[PDB]
Amino acid sequence: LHHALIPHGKGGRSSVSGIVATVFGATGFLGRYVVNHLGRMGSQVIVPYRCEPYDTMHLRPMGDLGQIIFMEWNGKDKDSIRKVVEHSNVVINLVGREWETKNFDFEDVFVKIPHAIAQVSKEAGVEKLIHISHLNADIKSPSRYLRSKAVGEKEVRAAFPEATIIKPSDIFGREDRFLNYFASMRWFGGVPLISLGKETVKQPVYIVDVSKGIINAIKDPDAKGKTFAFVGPNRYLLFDLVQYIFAVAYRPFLPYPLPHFAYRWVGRLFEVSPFEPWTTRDKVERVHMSDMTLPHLPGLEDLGIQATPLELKAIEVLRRHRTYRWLTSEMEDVKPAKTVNI
Amino acid sequence: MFMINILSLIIPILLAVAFLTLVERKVLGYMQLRKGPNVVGPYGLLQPIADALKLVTKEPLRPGTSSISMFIIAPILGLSLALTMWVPLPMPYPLINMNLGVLFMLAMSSLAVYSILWSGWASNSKYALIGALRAVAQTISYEVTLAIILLSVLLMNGSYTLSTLITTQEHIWMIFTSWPLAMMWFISTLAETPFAMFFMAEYANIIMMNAFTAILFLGASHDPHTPELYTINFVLKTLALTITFLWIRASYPRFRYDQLMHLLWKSFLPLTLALCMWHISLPIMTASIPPQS
Ligand SMILES: CCCCCCCCCCCCCCCCCC(=O)OC[C@H](COP(=O)([O-])OCC[N+](C)(C)C)OC(=O)CCCCCCCCCCCCCCCCC
Ligand SMILES: NC(=O)C1=CN([C@@H]2O[C@H](COP(=O)(O)OP(=O)(O)OC[C@H]3O[C@@H](n4cnc5c(N)ncnc54)[C@H](OP(=O)(O)O)[C@@H]3O)[C@@H](O)[C@H]2O)C=CC1
Repeated sequence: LHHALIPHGKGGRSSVSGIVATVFGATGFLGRYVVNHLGRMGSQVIVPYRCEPYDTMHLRPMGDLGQIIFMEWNGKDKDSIRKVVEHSNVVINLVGREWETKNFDFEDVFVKIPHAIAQVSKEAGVEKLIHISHLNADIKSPSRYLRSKAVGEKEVRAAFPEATIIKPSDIFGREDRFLNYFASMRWFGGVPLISLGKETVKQPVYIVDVSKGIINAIKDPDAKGKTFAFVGPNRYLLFDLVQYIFAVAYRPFLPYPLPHFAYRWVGRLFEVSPFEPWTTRDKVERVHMSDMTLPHLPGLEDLGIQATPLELKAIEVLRRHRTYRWLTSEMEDVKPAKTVNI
Repeated sequence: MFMINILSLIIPILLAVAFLTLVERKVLGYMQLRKGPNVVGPYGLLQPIADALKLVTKEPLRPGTSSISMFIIAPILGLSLALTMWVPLPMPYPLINMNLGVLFMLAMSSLAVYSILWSGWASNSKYALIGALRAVAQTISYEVTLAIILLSVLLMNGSYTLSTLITTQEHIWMIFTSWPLAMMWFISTLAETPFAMFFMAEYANIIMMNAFTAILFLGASHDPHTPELYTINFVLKTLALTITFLWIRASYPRFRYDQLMHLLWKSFLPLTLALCMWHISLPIMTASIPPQS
């Protein structure tokens, strides 16, 4: 290895770990947690931030001085990509847009960009790549999310044969856009879950295991080429979770079997707002699509990471949702949500 | 066009509420060897615009343990009140010449205590609870001195019709007959007076209190033909009072609560009663009872 890359120190902030990460899109739900874990043992992060530095300012206090090197880039510029990963041991990609935008179509964020970084980073001389792909993604899905991620996943794997692909099932956390999303029904009237939601099962995973997997995938040599599926330790019918998290929030559970065709139009009506849409037609059916349990794909336990159940790692994110009426409460209280356990 | 007259009052008062703040900071500034806002625009002329649009762009954080319903209607009342008592002022000719204008002014200005009381309760914090409790008791203590002063003042006026005040004063400022009450009245006005609103609510109260004190004690001559004479005199008098109102803002250590109640109930209330007794018999004493009609 390069002379100024040998791991040193006991893993502190001012200890050179050796990994030279270039995390893409760190200003997100998962990017903050991974860049923290990469900053927690002393890896010089080279993130191209693109938004205002103010929104990227909160990433400063998770690394030693002169470690988190903010860089300017453009998504539609190859030269922008080339500069940031010119000298990097690894490159980590999380470019993802949950809703549909005018400037970026859904395939722009999942077909062009994920492959647009693999070949140039290989051209620059990288050694690794941890581009992630949603586990639920399917080529013939009715959601643009699952189609676009699948077709981009093969391109990045083909362009970079050693590109480890992570398959997160449902990364729940503080602002995971599921738990708060499920909490968001309180203002939006009756929960418009279709057919009362008795026909869809999800397997969610607590986010920091996934980031722990990413760093583990970085230091594990076997990760190159392989594809990892990241799922939690228990799965739930979505009617349980909505009743569950409403009970953890102690809010009045108010389910309503709204017809599928109604929510289809309503989803795009939510998108009419020019700013960040609350709900997208791509997510209307993405929720109602269940999870697969492909066994041949190695998981967290094979990678050396135990998966925390959602029940235990819920009170952290949940406390924001509950008002004073049960703010002082603690864990338990809500029933242990019944798992179907594959 | 009567609606246009309302906007011809509410907005400029709203701007008047906006624009004496730069007066405050620069008066308070130049008082302490300082300069006040003078770098943003000429002499801080654009400083009020420099803060207001910033405030409306700031996200209004809401406490987790806050009742939203009360947290948003308390400013609704606070602004609604602060821009309502401007309507019966006998400024040239009042918008509303209510025959009981003084009573209406008192009942609706005494209603401001609900806004601060609700704000402390809705906020639901140890600081907010006591601060609301302290503010309201300080306030609810001081209408009894307010009401008696105004009542005893109006014996020599003739009625509660605010327009009649001009006819009563005419010859001399009414302070010369009740100057012990003027200091009695002026001091009481100091203590009686989302977060973006609360600037506006109490602040219009500050100017209107001085506008109310202006017509009450330092009247002017309203020529029937030319009304501009009363306009200039009314504005000039209420400006001098307000400058004095901020003159004392940075000239005394602030009152403490036990003295604040002690000052009224033991050194302000009993003397207010005597003056009221003096001004209830004196119109009878000299056969100078005034005409109501
Ligand atoms: C024939 C004549 C008939 C009428 C005669 C009337 C009686 C004779 C005159 C009496 C004194 C004058 C009238 C009352 C004045 C107040 C009396 C009082 O309690 O004083 C002591 C009071 C209390 O003083 P104290 O608390 O130190 O002592 C009181 C007595 N013990 C100790 C027993 C409690 O003084 C104050 O409250 C101090 C002022 C408080 C407010 C702070 C700001 C002051 C700003 C002053 C400048 C601006 C003035 C503006 C005036 C209006 C302009 C439009
Ligand atoms: N609930 C979820 O978030 C789920 C996410 N995933 C996938 O996992 C990853 C999660 O990443 P995370 O950071 O948490 O996601 P976020 O949506 O929270 O943030 C995405 C990040 O990527 C940037 N970004 C996205 N699209 C573009 C684009 N077209 N051009 C430039 N920058 C872009 C964002 O910039 P900016 O901050 O300005 O928007 C931000 O930095 C993504 O691959 C996502 O699709 C999978 C399942 C669920």
